[PDB]
Amino acid sequence: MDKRIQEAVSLFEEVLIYGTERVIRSVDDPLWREYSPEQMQVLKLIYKEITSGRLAILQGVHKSAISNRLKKLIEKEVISIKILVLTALGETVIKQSDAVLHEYIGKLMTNKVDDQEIEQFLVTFRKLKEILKMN
Amino acid sequence: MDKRIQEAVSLFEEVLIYGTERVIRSVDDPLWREYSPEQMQVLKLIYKEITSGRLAILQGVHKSAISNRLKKLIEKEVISIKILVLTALGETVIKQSDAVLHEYIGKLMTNKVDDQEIEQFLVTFRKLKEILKMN
Ligand SMILES: CCCCCCCCCCCCCCCC(=O)O
Ligand SMILES: CCCCCCCCCCCCCCCC(=O)O
Repeated sequence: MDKRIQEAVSLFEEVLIYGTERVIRSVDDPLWREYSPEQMQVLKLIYKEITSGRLAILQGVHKSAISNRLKKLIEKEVISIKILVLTALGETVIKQSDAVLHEYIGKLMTNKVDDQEIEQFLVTFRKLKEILKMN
Repeated sequence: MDKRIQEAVSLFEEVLIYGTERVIRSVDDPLWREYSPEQMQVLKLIYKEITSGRLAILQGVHKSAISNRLKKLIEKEVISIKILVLTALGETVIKQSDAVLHEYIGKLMTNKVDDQEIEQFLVTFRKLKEILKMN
C-alpha cells in the first residue's frame, strides 16, 4: 500500500490517455482518421512480437471481444488469419502511422524536455520493460 | 525524425503491453477476471475526469465502436448513461481493481527499482502529463 506506486501507475495511465487524445486531436494524416490507436496496436504487436488469445491479453481485452475487432482489420486487408499475420498493406500502414506519431511527439517535446531527460527516459524504460516482460 | 523519440514512444507502448500481460497473468482477484483492463479504463476515466465521444478519443477507440462496449458495462451496472456516470458498484469495483494492481506492482518492483528511481519517475511523469494534457 505504497502511495508512490499508486501515483506512479496512475500517472503512467494518464500519460497514455492524454497523449492519445493529444495525438488524435493534433495530427492531420488520413491513417490517423482511418485507424484507431487500438487498431494500430494490433498491427504493431504482429509487426514486432500472435494468436487471438495472446493478442487479447497484451491489449487488455476480453478474449470474447477480440474476434469482431479482428474482423474490421481483415476487411481492411491489413491482417490475415492463417495466427494473425500482417499484409504488405498492414506493414505500410503501421510504418507511416508510426512515422506521423514520432514526428508529432518530437515536435511537441522540442523546447519542453531536454536531451538529458530523453536519454534518461530511454534507460529507465528499457529497465522497466525488462522487469515487466514475462518469459 | 529523431531516433530517440521513436525508441522512447515504442518503449512506452511496450511497457503498457507487457505490464498489462504481467498483471493479468499474475494477480488472483475475481475483478481482474470479470473486468478487462480496457473496461477498468472507462471506469477510472468517469471516476477521475465523460460523453461517449470524449471517451472514445481518450481510449483511442473509433466513436462507432464505443456504444456496444458501454452496453456490457451498463448490463454489469457499473455505469449508467444520463454523459456516463459511475454507479456505487462501479466505484467499488474500480477502487478494489486499482488496489489489487498497485499492491501487485509494488511487490514486483521491490528490490528491482530503488526509492530514488520511483521518486524521479513521479517528477518526470507529472511533467510529461502536463505537456500532453490538452486544455
Ligand atoms: C521526459 C520525456 C522524454 C521522452 C520523450 C517522449 C516520450 C513519450 C512517451 C509518452 C507517449 C504517449 C503517446 C501515446 C500515443 C501512442 O503511443 O499511440
Ligand atoms: C523505475 C520505475 C519506477 C516506477 C514504479 C512503477 C511504475 C509502473 C508504470 C508502468 C505500469 C504498467 C502497468 C499497466 C497496467 C495497468 O495500469 O492496468
